[PDB]
Amino acid sequence: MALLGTILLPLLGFALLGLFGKRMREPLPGVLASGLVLASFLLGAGLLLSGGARFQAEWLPGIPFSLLLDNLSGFMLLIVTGVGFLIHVYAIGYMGGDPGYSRFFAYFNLFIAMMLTLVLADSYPVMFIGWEGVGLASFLLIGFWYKNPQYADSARKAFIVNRIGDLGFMLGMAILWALYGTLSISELKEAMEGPLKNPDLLALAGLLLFLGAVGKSAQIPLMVWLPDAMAGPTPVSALIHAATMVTAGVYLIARSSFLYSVLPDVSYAIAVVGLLTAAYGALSAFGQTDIKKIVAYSTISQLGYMFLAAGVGAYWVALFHVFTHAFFKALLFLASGSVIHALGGEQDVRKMGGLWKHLPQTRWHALIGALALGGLPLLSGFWSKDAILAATLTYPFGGVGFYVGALLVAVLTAMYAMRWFVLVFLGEERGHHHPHEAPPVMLWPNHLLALGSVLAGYLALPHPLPNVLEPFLKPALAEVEAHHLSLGAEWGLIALSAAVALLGLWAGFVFFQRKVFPAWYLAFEAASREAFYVDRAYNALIVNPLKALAEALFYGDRGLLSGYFGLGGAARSLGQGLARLQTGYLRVYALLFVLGALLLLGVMR
Amino acid sequence: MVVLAVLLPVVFGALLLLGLPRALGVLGAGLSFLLNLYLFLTHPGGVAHAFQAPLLPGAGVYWAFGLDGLSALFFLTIALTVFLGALVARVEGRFLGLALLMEGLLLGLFAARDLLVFYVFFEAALIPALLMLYLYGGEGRTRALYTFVLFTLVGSLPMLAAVLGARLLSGSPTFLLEDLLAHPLQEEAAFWVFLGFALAFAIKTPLFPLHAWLPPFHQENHPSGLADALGTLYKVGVFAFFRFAIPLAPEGFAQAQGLLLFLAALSALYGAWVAFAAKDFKTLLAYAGLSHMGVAALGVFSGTPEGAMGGLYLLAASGVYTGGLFLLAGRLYERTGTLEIGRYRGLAQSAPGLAALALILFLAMVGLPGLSGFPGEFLTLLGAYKASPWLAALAFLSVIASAAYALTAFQKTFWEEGGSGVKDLAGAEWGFALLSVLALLLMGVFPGYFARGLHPLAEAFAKLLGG
Repeated sequence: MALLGTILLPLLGFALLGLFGKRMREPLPGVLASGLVLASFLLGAGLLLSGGARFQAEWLPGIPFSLLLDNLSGFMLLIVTGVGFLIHVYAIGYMGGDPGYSRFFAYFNLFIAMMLTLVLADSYPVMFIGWEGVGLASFLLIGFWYKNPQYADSARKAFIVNRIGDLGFMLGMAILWALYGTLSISELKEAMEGPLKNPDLLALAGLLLFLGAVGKSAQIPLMVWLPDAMAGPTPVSALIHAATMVTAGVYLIARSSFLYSVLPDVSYAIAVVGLLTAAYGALSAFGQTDIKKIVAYSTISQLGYMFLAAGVGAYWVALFHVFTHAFFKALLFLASGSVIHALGGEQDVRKMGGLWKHLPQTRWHALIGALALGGLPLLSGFWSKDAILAATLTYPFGGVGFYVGALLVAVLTAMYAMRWFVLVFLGEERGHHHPHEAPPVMLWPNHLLALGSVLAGYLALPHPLPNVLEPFLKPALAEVEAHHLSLGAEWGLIALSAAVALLGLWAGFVFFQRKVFPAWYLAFEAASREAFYVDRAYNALIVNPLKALAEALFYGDRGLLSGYFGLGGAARSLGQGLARLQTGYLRVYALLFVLGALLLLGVMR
Repeated sequence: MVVLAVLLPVVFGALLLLGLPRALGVLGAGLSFLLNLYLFLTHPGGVAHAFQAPLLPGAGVYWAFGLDGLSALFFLTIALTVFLGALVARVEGRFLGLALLMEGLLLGLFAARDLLVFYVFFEAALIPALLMLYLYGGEGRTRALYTFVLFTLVGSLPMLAAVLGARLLSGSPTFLLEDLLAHPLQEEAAFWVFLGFALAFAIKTPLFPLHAWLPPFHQENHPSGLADALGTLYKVGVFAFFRFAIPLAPEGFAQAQGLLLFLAALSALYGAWVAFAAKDFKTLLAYAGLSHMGVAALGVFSGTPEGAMGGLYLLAASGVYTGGLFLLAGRLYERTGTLEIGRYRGLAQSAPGLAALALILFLAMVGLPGLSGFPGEFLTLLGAYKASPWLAALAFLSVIASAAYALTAFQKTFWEEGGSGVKDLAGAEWGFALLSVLALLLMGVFPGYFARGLHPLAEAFAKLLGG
C-alpha cells in the first residue's frame, strides 16, 4: 500500500498544477514536483532495501490489479526517479518566463507516476495502462507550446505510431489470455514453463509484443516518430529519450525473457532489428544539420544497441547499456538545452561554431557526453558497448556479422559525435551571446549527471573485475542463461574496441574539421539530412491513401443513403402507378371490380 | 420502488412541457439521478423491486418491472447523463420536458421484465426524438426524420410478428421473459424470429449497411446536441440482442454469428476510419458512435462472457462520454456560433479548462486505459479473439484511426493559433465538467466494483450457446 503512494503523489501534484495551476508563483511547480519525485525515490529505495513489495487490489473479474516491486522493478524505479528529479531541477532553471509552468510540471508528475505504474507491474494490463499513459503525457508535452502547428503534427504522428504499437501489444495480450487465462507475468511464467503448447502462437504473441516495443522505442519502421520530439521542451526531450518511453521496450523483453528465451528465431529477429536501427541512426545522424535531431538519431543507434543486446539474450547487458545511456544522453540533451538557452534558442548547427572558448563549464559537459557516446575507452559507454559486442559472439543466435557491424557502428558513433562537437564548438564563429550563458541550477544537476556518467561505469566489468549488476538482476527474473565466454582473447577484443573508438573519434575529427566534404560525401550528407527519404514513402502509400479512402468511403456512404432514397422513390413511383389506376370513368371501376371479384372467387378453391 | 424511479423523469418532463419553469427540470433530473443511484445500491439481484400488474390479462400482458444488475447501472448511466444535459442544456426551447420524457421511457425500457413492455417502449421512444428534432432546428429536419423513423419502423413492425411467434409457438402463458425463456423455440422456428430480431436490432444497433440514419439524424437536431445526446442513448439495440434476441432464438444465431461479427467489425472500422474525413462535429461523433456500437456488437456476438460484459460496459460508458461531447460541442456552438472543425482554432488559449474536459472525453473515446472505455474495449477484444481472431484483429485497426480523428479534431479546434478569444466557462458547465470527469474516472478506474452484476448474466447466456 505504501508502494501505491509513490504513484499517488504525482497525481495529487498533477491535479493541483492542472486544475488551478497558474494560481501559483513561477518557481513553485518545480518545487512541488521535485518534492514528490524525491519522496517517491526515497520510499522506493526504502521498500527495495526492505526486501520488496507486493500489492493486490480488486479489478475486472479474472483480471486483478497486481503491483510487484523486486530487484528488476526497483532498479528502473531508482533510475527514473533520480534522472527525473535532476531534469526537474534543470527545468526549474530552464523554464523561465514561460507560461504553463504548472502545465509543464503537472505533465511531468503524470509522466513519472505512469512510468512507475508501468514498471511496477505483475499483470500485462497494468503494463499497457502505463504504456498508453506515457504515450499520452509525451504527446501532451511535445505540444507544450501549442500555438505552433509545426509542433502539433509531431506529437500527432507520435501518438498515432504509439497506438499502432499498443494495438500490437493488445493483440499479444489477448493471445496470452486465450491460451493460459492468467495474464499475470508471475503466474503466467510459472505456468508457461514445461509443456509449451502451440509454439506458433507463442512466437506470434512474442512477435506482436516486440512490435509494440518497436513503436515504444521508435525502431524500424516506426523509427520516424522520435526525431520530431525535438519540438518539445529540452527537459521533456531528455525524459522521453533517456529515462522513460524507450526503456519500456527493453524492459518488456527483460520481463518476458522467459518467453523470448525459448524463441530462437524471435530473439534473433529482435537482434536483427536492433542492429538495423543502430545502423540507420548512425548513418543518418551526422547529415542532420540540427543539434536535437543529430542527437535523436544517436538515440536511435543506442536503442538499436540495447535491442541487439536483449535480442541475443543479454538482458543484463542490455540493462547495462540502459543505465549508461540514461546517464550520458541526459547529459548530452541538457547540454544542448543550456546551449540554445545561451543563444536564445537559435537551435542550428550551420549557424553555430566556435563556442569552445566562449563557454566555461559547458564545453566540459559536452565533451564528456560526446566521449561517452563515442565510447571513450575509459568511460561507462565503453564497458556497455563492448559487453554488448562480446555478448553478440558469446550468447546464442550466432553473432557472426553483428559483431563487425556493431564495431563499425562504434566507428560511426564516434565520427558523428566529433562532427557534432566540432561544428557546434569549433571551426568558425557565428551568432551572438552577451549576458547570461551559464546558469547555476541548470549546470548544477548536469554536474551530478556528468559525474555519474563518468562513474556509472564499473558496476559491470569483465569477469576479472566485479560484475555487480548481473547477480542483482538475474535471480528475481530473466532467470535462464546459456552462454560461453573466454579470457585473454576477450581482453584483446576489449583492446580492439578501444582502438576502434579512438580511431573513429580522430577520423571524425579530421573529416569534420577538413571541410573538404568530397562529392560522394556531400550527397551522402544531404540524404542523411533528409533521413534517407523515408517520410516521403511513409506519406506516399499509407497515410495519404488512408485519407483518400476516408474520403472515398464518405462518398460511398453518401451513395448508400442516396440508394435508400431511391428505395423510397421506387415506393412512391409504384404508388402513383397504382394511383393512376383510378381514372374516374365508372366503366373502368366496374371492370376492375368484376375482375377482382372473379379472381377472389377463383382463389377460394 | 422501481416504478417511481422510472416515472419521475416522465412526470417532471410533463411539468416542464405543460407546467413552468425551465429550471425545475434540472432538479427533477437530479432527483432521478439520486434515486437511480440509491436503487443501484443495496441491490440483491433481479427481484430487487419486483412489480407485477395486469395490462392485457386475456392476451397475457403484465406491467413487469424490476432491477437487474444491468438495469441498475444503465439506470445510473441514463439518469446521470440526462441530468448533466438538463443543467448545462442552454437549449431552453421549452422542450426539455420531452428530454425528461425520453429519459423515463428509456428507464422503463431497460426495466422491462416482459417482452411486450420492452417492445412498447421501443416503439414509443420514437415520439420525443422526432419532436425535439422537428421543431427545434435543422434545414432538412423532416427528411432526416423520415429516414430515421422509416428505418426504425420498417425494422420494428415485423418484430411484432416475431414476438407474437415467440409467445405462441412456445406455448408461453404470458409475455414474461421468465416464462418465454422457460419455453424455448424449436429449430426452423427460432430461425425466422431471430432474423426479424436481427434486422430490427441491427438497423438500430446500428451496423454498417444500415447506419445511414445516424449522421443525418445527429446533424439536424437542436445544435446544442441535447436531442443528439438522447438519440445516442437510443442505440440500446445491443442490449436487446444479448437479453432478448439471442436467448430466445439461439438456433438461427448459431448460423448467423459469422455474419453478425463481420458486420460488427466492419462497422467499427468504417466508422472510426470515415470519422477522419468528417469536416464537422455532428458527422464525426455520429461515426464514432457507429464505431462503438460495432465494437459492442462484436463483444456480444462473440459469446465469451468476457466479451459480452465488455461490450455492454463499453456501450454504457460510450453513451455517457458521447453525450458529454455533444453537450460540449453545443456549448462551444452557443458561445461561437459554428461547429466547423477548421475555423476558430485558437480556442485552447482562450478556453482554459474546456480544452482539458474535451481532451478527457476524447481520451475516453479512443479507449485510453484509466477511463471507462478501455475495460469494455479490451474485454471485447479478448472475447472476439476467442470467437474469431481475424475479425477482432481487423476490427481493432481502430485505435489507430480513433486516435487519428480524435486528435486531429481536438488540435484543429483548440490547440492551434489564437483567434479572437471565446467565452471561457459557464457556472452550470462547472458542475457539468466536475461530475462528468468524476464519473469517467470512477467508472474507468474501478470496473471491478461496477460490472460485477454483469458477470453472471454474461456467463450463463454465453454458456447457453454451448452444450
